[PDB]
Amino acid sequence: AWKNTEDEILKAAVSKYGKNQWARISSLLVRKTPKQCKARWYEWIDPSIKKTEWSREEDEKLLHLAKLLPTQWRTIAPIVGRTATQCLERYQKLLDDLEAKEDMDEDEKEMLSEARARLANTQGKKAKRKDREKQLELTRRLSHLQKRREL
Amino acid sequence: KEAYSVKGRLNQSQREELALVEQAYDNPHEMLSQIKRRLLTMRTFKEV
Amino acid sequence: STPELLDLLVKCESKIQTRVKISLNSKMPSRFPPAVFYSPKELGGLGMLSMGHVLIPQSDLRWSKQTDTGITHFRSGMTTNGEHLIPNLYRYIQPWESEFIDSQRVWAEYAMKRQEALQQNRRLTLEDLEDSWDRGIPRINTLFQKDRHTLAYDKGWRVRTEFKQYQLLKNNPFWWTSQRHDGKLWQLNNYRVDVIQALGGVEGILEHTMFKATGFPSWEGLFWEKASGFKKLTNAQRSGLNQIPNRRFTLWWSPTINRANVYVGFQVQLDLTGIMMHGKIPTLKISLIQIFRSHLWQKIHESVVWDLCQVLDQELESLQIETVQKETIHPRKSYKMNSSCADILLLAAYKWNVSRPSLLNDNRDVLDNTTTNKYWIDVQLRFGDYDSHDIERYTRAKFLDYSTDAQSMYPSPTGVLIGIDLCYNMHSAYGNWIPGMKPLIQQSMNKIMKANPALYVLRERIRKGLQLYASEQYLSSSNYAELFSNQIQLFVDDTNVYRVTIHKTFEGNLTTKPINGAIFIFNPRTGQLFLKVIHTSVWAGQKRLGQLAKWKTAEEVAALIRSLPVEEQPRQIIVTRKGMLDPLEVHLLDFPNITIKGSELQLPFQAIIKLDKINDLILRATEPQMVLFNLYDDWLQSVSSYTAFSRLILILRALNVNTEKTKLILRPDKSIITKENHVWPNLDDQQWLDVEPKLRDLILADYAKKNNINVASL
Amino acid sequence: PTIDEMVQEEKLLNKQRKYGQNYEYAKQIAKDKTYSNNLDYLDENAGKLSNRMKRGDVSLAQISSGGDLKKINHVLDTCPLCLNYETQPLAPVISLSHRAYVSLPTQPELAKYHCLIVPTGHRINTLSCDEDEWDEIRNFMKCIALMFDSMNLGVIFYENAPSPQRYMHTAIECIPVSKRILSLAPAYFREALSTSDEEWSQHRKIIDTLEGSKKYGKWAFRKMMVKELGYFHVWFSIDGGYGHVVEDEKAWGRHDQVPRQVFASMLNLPPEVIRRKGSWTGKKDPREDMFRSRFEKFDW
RNA sequence: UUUAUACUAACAC
RNA sequence: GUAUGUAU
Ligand SMILES: [Zn+2]
Repeated sequence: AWKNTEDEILKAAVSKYGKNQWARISSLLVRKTPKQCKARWYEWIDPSIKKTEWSREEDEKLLHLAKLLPTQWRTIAPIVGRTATQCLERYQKLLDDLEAKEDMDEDEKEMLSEARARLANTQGKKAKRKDREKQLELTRRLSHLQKRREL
Repeated sequence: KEAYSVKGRLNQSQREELALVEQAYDNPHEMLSQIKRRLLTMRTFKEV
Repeated sequence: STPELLDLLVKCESKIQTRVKISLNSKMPSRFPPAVFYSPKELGGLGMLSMGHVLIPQSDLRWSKQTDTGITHFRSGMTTNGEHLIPNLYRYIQPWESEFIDSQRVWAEYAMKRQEALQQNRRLTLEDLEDSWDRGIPRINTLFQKDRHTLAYDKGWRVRTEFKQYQLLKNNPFWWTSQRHDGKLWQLNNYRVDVIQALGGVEGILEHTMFKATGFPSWEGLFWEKASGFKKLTNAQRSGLNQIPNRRFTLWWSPTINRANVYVGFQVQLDLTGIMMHGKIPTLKISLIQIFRSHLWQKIHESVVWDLCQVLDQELESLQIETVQKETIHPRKSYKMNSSCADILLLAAYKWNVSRPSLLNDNRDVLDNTTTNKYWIDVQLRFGDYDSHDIERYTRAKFLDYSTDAQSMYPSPTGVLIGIDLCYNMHSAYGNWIPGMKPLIQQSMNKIMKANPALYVLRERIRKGLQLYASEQYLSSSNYAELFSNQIQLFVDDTNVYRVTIHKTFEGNLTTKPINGAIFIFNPRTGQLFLKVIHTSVWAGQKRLGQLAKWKTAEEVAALIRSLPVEEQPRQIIVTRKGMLDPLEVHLLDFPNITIKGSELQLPFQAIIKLDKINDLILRATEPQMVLFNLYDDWLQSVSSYTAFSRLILILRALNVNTEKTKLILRPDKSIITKENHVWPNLDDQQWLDVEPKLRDLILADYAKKNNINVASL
Repeated sequence: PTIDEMVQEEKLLNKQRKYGQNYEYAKQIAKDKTYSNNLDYLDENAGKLSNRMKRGDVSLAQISSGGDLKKINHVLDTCPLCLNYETQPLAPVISLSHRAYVSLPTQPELAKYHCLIVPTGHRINTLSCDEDEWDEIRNFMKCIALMFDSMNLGVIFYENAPSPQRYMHTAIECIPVSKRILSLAPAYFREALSTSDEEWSQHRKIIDTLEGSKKYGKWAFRKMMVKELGYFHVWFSIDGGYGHVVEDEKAWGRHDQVPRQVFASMLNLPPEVIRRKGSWTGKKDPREDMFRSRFEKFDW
């Protein structure tokens, strides 16, 4: 499916962790799996992809490599530059046709709040348990010092 | 099927496969239809 | 044919044993018993089939067996047999050349039969093919393979499976073949058999195990159970949890593993017990503790000594005993070994000329070899190795030790000691014997062994560990004479309780409704009944009511024994069906003295509802009623009991006989009028002998109708 | 403590098959938290790992029901047959015995006159049935057989209960097959049963009641085979049969196939019939009506 | 009286 | 609910 809600946490996720980790992200997405979470990134979401526009004169050489290789579509992508081999296959599927003719709302809001907790705090178990020890010791004194004034 | 009958534990992708496996058993002609379509059109495949 | 392969196949078979070998104990066994590895799975073995040659040592085939007439020793090696090595694998595999030669012969032989069948114009039969089953490299069994119509369209398979090794990372030894196209290319059947006989038969193996300690009747029909083994456990826990089944295996071979010849170790006694661990073997140390988990050792010693006092007080008049006194037991005497003070002291009124100590069970025993006037009893519990289960030699040493020893403070230098093993469930005594004592302690121990609660607890606790299930004496012709003794008994017949009449729905879907039924408890002395009538309503609005009703009957059978006074309570309850023992023993555990039996008889308690007054009254009965019937009228005035029991059993059978035309023979019998305050008719001694044959003739008619076969031998 | 008291504790456990000394051992490891899996450590603890039997209780209320309440009741509430006053089955049903009945199978269907005997009570393994209830099944067997004897056919029946932990009903199904194809079946199964499961098992593949019936024809199956654990069983005539006990059920077949694949070969059908799916539902007259009228002539 | 969260969990299947 | 530390 892949709706907007998904992608806007994913973009925030990669900024957080790094594109190397993927199963940390697919936990926070719930219904997505680190293969899809990674896969769907290299096709679409990232900045390096060129979503918009396709410039005719640069494009008549993109259908030229198909004459050379025939299939082989992943070696074509780094040359053609537009990448996202899906669209590089779909673009040559445009021009070859023309030549011849002539709960769910609620569950989305839950994951969107859980993600705001993950991004917010990095302290870990040791930070939380060490501060409680300070909080106990400080709170212990305030009762202990009142005993001294009482006496 | 051979792959997973032996193994005591199963993993995500295996869990995923067995459903698609079991779904195919139930109704073949619908799965046949999808196989033929997969050949004709598709040329780019997921990371192996 | 190579040496290089056959000096792996040894070293690698050893590498694998040494895996197991380690996971029981770290100090590494000097030797090990080979039964444990090579014995088939169905006797608690691993099943692992060897290449190379394993010299089974002779000392690991001896085994014992105990009847009440003695203890027979056996030697599988002493007899003139083939040299005792574990059989090789190769000798049960047709070497290729042969197979290849036979295959083309066989498949021609099939081409002969199959074409000559089509020349006859008559299809091929199973009879001819049984000649050649496990032959042909496509084995002919592959023709009868299920998927033959679908595998016909499979093709190029042999390549697939070679390549499959790149598809998934599971190293597959059967790659070169397939089981569906080539069939089983190997048969081991006759390997298993010939391994057993090399290990000393089922007995030779089973000796090594704790089969005897469980005390089941015979191996014949026994059982094994398979368990799996939630919370987040992590790593080190899941390893220990996968090795749960493994723990049992140690228990079942404990007798042959835990001995001096297997572990040249420090023999430390396990605490609170008489056992000895030779190694450390922690998997075994735990599961023995878990069995002797209260103070079970002490309690077995006391439970035996306590149930010797209760036999010797009743029969003291015959032995002419002055006083029977049980000594004060020290708390740790039960499981000490270097010392043992006597538990039961006795005296004699007259005199008692005995005999150099002998053995109990054995036939010929001498009676004039010594002279005394006193004796004592001291029981010794003893957990046996495989290397030492002879109690005869054990006790023998103990007397000769403790008799002449100056430190041991027995009263006289003349007495008796009883040896008892719990691992092999054996017993004997090398003491001073007398006419009267010999047959007493024979009978009394053989009862004690089968009777005691302490030894029954032990045997259940072991089976809890082994998880070894199975499939009092049953009723024979001798048990008929016993059931008409002075002892009160019962015949509980929960056949009746659940029945349904047929209801047809308006639509109407077929449906069932239940008709009140009688909890039939039949006395073998009084000849009365304790019928319980159960209302439909209890049945109503319930689920799984077939099993419920069986529980509901046993609840009210125990409630009837409570209502009966302590004088009139039964001694031995008997049930028709074997399934009834499970629910009934939960209520009768509060009354533990009663012996609950199972039977093999086809007792005729099916024909009871066929009496007309029982149908009329119970159909009318609108509440649960504790009714009391008499199935002997006042026969006791004229006809005796024993004979009348065989009569009404014959007459109850006889209402299932010509179904409802044996009762229809009793209806024109009007002169013999039935009494008004009683059930049966008033048949005289001649009319009993006229009723007997009529019913016996018609009975064997229905056995001829139902079971085909007419009249056979008596 | 006390011996007479201790005997009572042992018999109570005997009925509760789920909890014994293996669960107290397995519980103690999860509870221990610190547990290194060695021989050095397992000895240093020793007593600490066996110690338990304090929390165990319940007595009669536990055993009377058995196999949990929540699990069996959920099975019983859904169970699509079980004949009571309250509940009416989903199967159409033909002839009702006192503790059993004949009914038609699911929609895929193996043969034109394919049927199944079903006990009224929740029996599972047909070895757990009462000897009183079994006698009704025998009269059904002979009449059904004699029905197909006039058709010149004969019948092979079977039952498949690889897992009684699931706690399902057992339906002994009748399969009409010709006599020349019937005589081959002894081979087919004997291959399938030995092949199907891994052959390091203890129980030994194949257990013939056909030879046992010559020793005791009334009950060979009931005597030989065991109820408690898994199992599978075919038979020819009244009291013939081949018998195999199932282990590693995951390997066997969760949806019923090892036998159905053998009939899919022996009888020879398309590869779409092999798997049985669908439901009983109700009021399916046109197919089950043709069987009733035919069956009533031979049926007591 | 209803809903959520955590602690009770040194629970149970 | 211990492994491990804080207070009397
Ligand atoms: Zn049911």
